[PDB]
Amino acid sequence: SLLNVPAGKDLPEDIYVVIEIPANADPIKYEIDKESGALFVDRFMSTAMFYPCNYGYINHTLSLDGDPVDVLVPTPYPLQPGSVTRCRPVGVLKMTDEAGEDAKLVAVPHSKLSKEYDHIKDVNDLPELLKAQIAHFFEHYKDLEKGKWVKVEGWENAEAAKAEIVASFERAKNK
Amino acid sequence: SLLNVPAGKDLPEDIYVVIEIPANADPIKYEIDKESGALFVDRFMSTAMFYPCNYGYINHTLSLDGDPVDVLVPTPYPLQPGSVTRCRPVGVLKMTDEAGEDAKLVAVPHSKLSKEYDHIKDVNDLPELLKAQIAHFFEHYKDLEKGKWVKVEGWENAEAAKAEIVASFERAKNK
Amino acid sequence: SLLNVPAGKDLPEDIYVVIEIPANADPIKYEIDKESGALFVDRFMSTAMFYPCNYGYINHTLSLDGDPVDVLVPTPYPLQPGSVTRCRPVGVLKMTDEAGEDAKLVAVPHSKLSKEYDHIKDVNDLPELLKAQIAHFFEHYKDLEKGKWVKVEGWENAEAAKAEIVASFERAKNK
Amino acid sequence: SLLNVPAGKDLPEDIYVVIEIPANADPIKYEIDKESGALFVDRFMSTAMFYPCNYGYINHTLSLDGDPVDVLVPTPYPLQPGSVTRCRPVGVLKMTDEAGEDAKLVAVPHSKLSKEYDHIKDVNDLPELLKAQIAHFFEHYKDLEKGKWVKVEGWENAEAAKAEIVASFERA
Amino acid sequence: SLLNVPAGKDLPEDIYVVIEIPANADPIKYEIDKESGALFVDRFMSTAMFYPCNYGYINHTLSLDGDPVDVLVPTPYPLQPGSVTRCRPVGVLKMTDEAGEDAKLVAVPHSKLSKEYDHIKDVNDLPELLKAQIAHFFEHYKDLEKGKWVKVEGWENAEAAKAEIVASFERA
Amino acid sequence: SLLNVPAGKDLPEDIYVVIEIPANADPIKYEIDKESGALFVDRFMSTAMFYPCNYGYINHTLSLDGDPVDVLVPTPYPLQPGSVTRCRPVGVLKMTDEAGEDAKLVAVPHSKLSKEYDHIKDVNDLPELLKAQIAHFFEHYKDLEKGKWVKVEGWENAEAAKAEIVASFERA
Ligand SMILES: [Zn+2]
Ligand SMILES: [Zn+2]
Ligand SMILES: [Zn+2]
Ligand SMILES: [Zn+2]
Ligand SMILES: [Zn+2]
Ligand SMILES: [Zn+2]
Repeated sequence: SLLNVPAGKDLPEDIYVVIEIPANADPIKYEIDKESGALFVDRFMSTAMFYPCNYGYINHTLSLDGDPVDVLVPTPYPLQPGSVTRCRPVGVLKMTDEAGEDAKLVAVPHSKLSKEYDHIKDVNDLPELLKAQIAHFFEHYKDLEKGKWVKVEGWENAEAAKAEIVASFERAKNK
Repeated sequence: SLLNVPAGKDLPEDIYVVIEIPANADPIKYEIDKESGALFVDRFMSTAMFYPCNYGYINHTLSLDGDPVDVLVPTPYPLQPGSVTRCRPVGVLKMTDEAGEDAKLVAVPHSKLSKEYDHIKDVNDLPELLKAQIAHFFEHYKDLEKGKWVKVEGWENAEAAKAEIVASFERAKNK
Repeated sequence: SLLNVPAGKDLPEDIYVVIEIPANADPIKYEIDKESGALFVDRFMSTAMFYPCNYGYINHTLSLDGDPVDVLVPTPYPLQPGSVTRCRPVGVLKMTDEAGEDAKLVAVPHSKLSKEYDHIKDVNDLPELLKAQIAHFFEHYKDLEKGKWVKVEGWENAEAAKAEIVASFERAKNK
Repeated sequence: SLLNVPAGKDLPEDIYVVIEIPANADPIKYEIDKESGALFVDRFMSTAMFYPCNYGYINHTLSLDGDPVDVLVPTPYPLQPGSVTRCRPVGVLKMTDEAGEDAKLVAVPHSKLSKEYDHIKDVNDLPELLKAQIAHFFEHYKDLEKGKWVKVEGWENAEAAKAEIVASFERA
Repeated sequence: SLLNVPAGKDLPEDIYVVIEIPANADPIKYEIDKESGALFVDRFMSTAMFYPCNYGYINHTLSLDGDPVDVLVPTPYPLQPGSVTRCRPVGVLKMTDEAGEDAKLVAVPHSKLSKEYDHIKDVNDLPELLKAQIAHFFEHYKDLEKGKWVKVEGWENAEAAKAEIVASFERA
Repeated sequence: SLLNVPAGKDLPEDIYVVIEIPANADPIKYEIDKESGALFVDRFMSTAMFYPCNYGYINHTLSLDGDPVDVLVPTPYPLQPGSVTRCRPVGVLKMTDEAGEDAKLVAVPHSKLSKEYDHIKDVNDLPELLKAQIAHFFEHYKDLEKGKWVKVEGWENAEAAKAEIVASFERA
């Protein structure tokens, strides 16, 4: 059912993000199980931190880590885990962990859901506070997980985010 | 999965309502996507208003607008989006918008879920405050959406609500 | 989708519990519908009580009452109804109601989700307060439901809980 | 501040209830400290129960047990601990406990706050569910506290509640 | 305690707003009782609406209607009723109602609490959505109270808001 | 009201902590204003972190920095800002920051509120997770405030916490 959600109506400008974790929520790290399509509790986060945006993935995408492309979606109110939001990518936070590079895309609600993010075209239009919060969160959220750590390279633009979407959409397509 | 929820055990007295939006919640207007069966964020409501009851639809029904029949369900506590409640229709709020007539049925929890609505047989048994809140909500909730408005005709009885259920159940059945 | 959730990765030490009702929540008694797989509102609980743990079931199990095996899962934060948690059984509360014996297993989050329950190997490792709360809840929660009551026998160990899991997993398997 | 809240505008028909505990809330039993006037955590409730209504007291009253008159107030949404609600008494639940007799008044929001309770004149106009819940709650909430118990004796009417208010206003 | 909160550190550019109602909260209209200083439930709102911002007053001010100056304060998370927020006025919404003229100031968190509102100097720097919501909220929230209404006249600037603060500080 | 809360019933073993911030709550840093006694919004926290325990102070204490003694209190459910909890000190976390040395006491609910913390006699009886979270929280929560930092030095025992309470009680 979540397994049948499209990657988007018009990828990569117009995508759907399947939400796993709300912004500002308790430290329960939910993940959609690939086989069942169900919402699984993956971990109880150990640090006293919360995701600054809603966090989820684009369906029918395959990152180089073997999981779908991760996305953060700011909204005026937290979303329900398992809900799906139509959005437009505007940027991407690049980083490295105990297993190679990682990226966290950022996408904003689509103009048909709200007009309040229309002026966010690219990564520099986003509030600097929000960006600095996101960066800080990912550097530190796994600090108390044994054998796990993260370090942040920096922020890239919407074109780079779209390229990640496309490469991973094409990579999942090709077996 | 929600796609496989019946219209009811004994339509139109005994129906199931698939809940999309809780009573008294943040202004996130969720809708179940017809193809996928998933819970999609349709809009971030622009007015500072909330639904006075839980709001959802009856599955396997086709209104003249092309969507399933909408229903409001009062409960003592807000319900989870994506949950399904067995109820009994008691009434219907008629109205017109930028696209023709619309109706919002009202149904109360079934006696097997709670005895507290048993005395609500027809539309005049409902609290007048609740009715006036519902009417006011629908007149005003789209006031700040461009090219959108609503105006309310009035309240009709349980027989009329059941007729809407039946006509739309039969209309979906017939291709 | 919840219908396709396994009983576990390695039953009966390593099981999945499909959550229906969060700990410390409003008195809405949700149940997963067996046919549809959807989350149904079964009852509005009449007593002013809440479940001391999250409450759910193990999929692909058949108790002697005809329903899957019920499980309580303590967590540091309440879980979302419809989510799935990997856990390890440590005990079981035995009791009788208006229809024969019943058991409520207790299982703790699996070590891959959290290290905080690792020291809970068997039923006596659980906080005595929590146990006494669970026992009291089940004795009294149906006190105001007509023709319904419950009485508690006592607590049995992890081996007994695992035997219930196995017997009901094998019972569902065999038509 | 809470120390200076009136017992009421026109006692006993028109009173103020200082709220200590919301309806449907976590099992934290707050109580206003008499000396300071501050909101104290009195207990973490041991049973997995919640108060069916908001719970508090009428200021400037003293019951036989030396504490102010206790009151339950139903509202359409839970109230903030430390807030003060204008209400109209309608009933009283009589009980005994480990310390002896006890009484809990029930009062509904005053007509100037809401019309929704205008029809509740007396104890029997309250919903049967809510009454049954309250009785059950008080019967069982101390079940897991050693040496503490409650036996509910019964309900009494709005005249009975008003009489308690007056008598306890005078006692203070 | 709330009775002893200053009007501000450096009125009218630097003020304190006592909060009565959170943004996005249940429809319970609290109001600080002038005599006691306690948080009273004034009304259960009849329309299914919520305040777009936190709402409260500046202490030691008196408006022509005999009540203190009312203020809306946007914050990134809702504030607790009875809490006090240091802010900077930026605007005012002018309206009339069943009692006559009314004005609601808007003030943003002071730079020492957050940098997020530094760029809001004047009424037109506020988001157009939020302004439209506030106006709509005040236009309609009393629609289901008999004999009560509001017509919004318009917005005025930060100088206008400051002038109201000063004048009302003096009136008290 | 909060100004008149005792330091404790039997300091330093039996104290009262005035709560400013709940465990697991939105990133709003409230602080009781010393002059008024009212709950002020001191800051909107910039990092996406939450306090692992409820946080507050002991009234009628003064630390070397001129502010009252700070205390963390774990509870099974979060407490209301402005509420007062009877607890028993067990430990203290020592740190330094942009202003110099700092210390945060840890105290657990008193046995009359709950038996759940009776077994916690001293710093090492606290759960290792909670201790690690607290340390991490204080290490990082000011990471996005310019010119503000914390380096955690270490934990000290229940005797050390009691000594701080006494010394700071005397300083006031
Ligand atoms: Zn939260
Ligand atoms: Zn709400
Ligand atoms: Zn709850
Ligand atoms: Zn609650
Ligand atoms: Zn809300
Ligand atoms: Zn929280």
